[PDB]
Amino acid sequence: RIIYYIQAVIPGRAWLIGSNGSTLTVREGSKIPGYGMVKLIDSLQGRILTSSGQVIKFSQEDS
Amino acid sequence: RIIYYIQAVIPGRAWLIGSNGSTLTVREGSKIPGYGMVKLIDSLQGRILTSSGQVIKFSQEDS
Amino acid sequence: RIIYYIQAVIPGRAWLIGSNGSTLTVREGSKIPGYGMVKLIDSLQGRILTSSGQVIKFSQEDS
Amino acid sequence: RIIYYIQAVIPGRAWLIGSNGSTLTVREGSKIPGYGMVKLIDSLQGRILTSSGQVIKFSQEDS
Amino acid sequence: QQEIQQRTSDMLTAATQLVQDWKQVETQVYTEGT
Amino acid sequence: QQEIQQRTSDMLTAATQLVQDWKQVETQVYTEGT
Amino acid sequence: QQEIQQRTSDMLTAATQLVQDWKQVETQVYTEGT
Amino acid sequence: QQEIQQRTSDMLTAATQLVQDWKQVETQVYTEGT
Amino acid sequence: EVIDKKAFKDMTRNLYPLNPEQVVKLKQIYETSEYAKAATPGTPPKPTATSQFVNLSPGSTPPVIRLSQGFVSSLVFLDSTGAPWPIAAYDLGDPSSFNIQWDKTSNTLMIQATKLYNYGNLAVRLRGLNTPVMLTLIPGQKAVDYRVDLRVQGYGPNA
Repeated sequence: RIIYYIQAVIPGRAWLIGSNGSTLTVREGSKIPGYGMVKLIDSLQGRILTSSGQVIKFSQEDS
Repeated sequence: RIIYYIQAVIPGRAWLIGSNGSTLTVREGSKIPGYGMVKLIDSLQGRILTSSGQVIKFSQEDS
Repeated sequence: RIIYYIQAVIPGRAWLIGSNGSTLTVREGSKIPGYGMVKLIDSLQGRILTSSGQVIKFSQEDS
Repeated sequence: RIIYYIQAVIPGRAWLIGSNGSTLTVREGSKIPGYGMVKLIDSLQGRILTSSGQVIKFSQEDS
Repeated sequence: QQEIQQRTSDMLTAATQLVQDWKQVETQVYTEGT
Repeated sequence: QQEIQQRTSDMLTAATQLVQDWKQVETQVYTEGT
Repeated sequence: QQEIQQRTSDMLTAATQLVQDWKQVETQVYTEGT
Repeated sequence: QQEIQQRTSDMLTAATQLVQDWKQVETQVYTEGT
Repeated sequence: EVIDKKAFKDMTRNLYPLNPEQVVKLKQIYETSEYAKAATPGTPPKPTATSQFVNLSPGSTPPVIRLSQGFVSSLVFLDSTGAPWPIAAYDLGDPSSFNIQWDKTSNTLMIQATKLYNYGNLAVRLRGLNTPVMLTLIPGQKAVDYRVDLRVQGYGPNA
């Protein structure tokens, strides 16, 4: 599948980058392809909760 | 049918855009083709109530 | 017949436009062809009362 | 006969215009051809009382 | 009794301004155009 | 009784400002363009 | 009782500032470019 | 009881500075290079 | 720990003495007061355009112009055929009640009334005429003249 990584996060929004080079921005209630619905955007510590149980974080080599 | 989306909303008015590219503006009591009569314009949260029960909101990709 | 629409209204007078493109101005007691007597010019809410029972209002597409 | 209409009225005088295009001015006691003697000039409400019982007012299309 | 003398002084002030305004007559103005 | 005299004096200040604003009429302006 | 007159004077100060802000209307600006 | 009125005066001074800083919006700057 | 909740709500009421509901109600009070201030008593006059013939005989009555306070009335002078007749000069009595704008060469006068019920007269001299044309100006009527076309008996420089 496609893996998404956090590029920047403020309260409310988050900018994401995929493995294909695609860039998205999401809000509290939003759709991510392959992940489902955004459940919680937590601006501290770089964690995004998703309805499928997966957690989107910062990239390990870019943090 | 034709799906309408909220483009901008203040107290009183709302500007709508359709799938045809047509642009409308509506008031509290007004006619929308394929939807009926405007029942309530609620400027917060981007919701418009219609007499047929459908709810016109902001677009998912433009919000 | 000929349908008349309110173009502007202040206390006292009212400017009307017809389906023929003809323009009129009326007072509290005045002649309207096809409607009768002006009975009440109510500047708020855009309503004009007529002796035959019809009500002249603003146009639906221009209000 | 000839119908007379009020063109302008102040306290005391009144300027009249006939259907022939003729223009007159009258006082409290004066002669009008086809009407008789002026009985009362009422500057408010635009009414002139005449000894024959007829009332000269403003024109319906010009008031 | 004293309310008559209070009302009389108010009308005398208003009548002085009314009479003074009726005295004023402004001179005609001739405008030449070329 | 004294609340009538307090209410009346507030209405003189409001009515004097309303009457003075209705007297003011501004002159027309003619603009020539070339 | 006295807290009503204290609250009333605070609202009159805020309402006077709100009214004169609604009175202000700025003139349009026309910019010509060449 | 009196410690509430001392704390309320401290919060009003800090809130007036916070609201005043949120009002300030600086005009954009256009830089032209050649 | 419970003092901090008490001090916060009393600080909010001092900072914002008017609720968001009360700001909305105060705005409706203000615009209703301006609507009553700008409303005119009675009925407003009907805006009309007219056309008259002016006779320079020594028996006829001078023509009447209807005015309104703060409004502009334009008078255009024409001859018997209908061509424009340029104005040489004019003389206005009572300049405190009426204001006249005129470019020095044309045939149109623009008159604004300053007072409510004060009436006067005016003399206008044309280019080819020796007889001056006399008018009377009465404001405060049930009709207001936006434009008056005046037919003068003679023949002007254009025919």
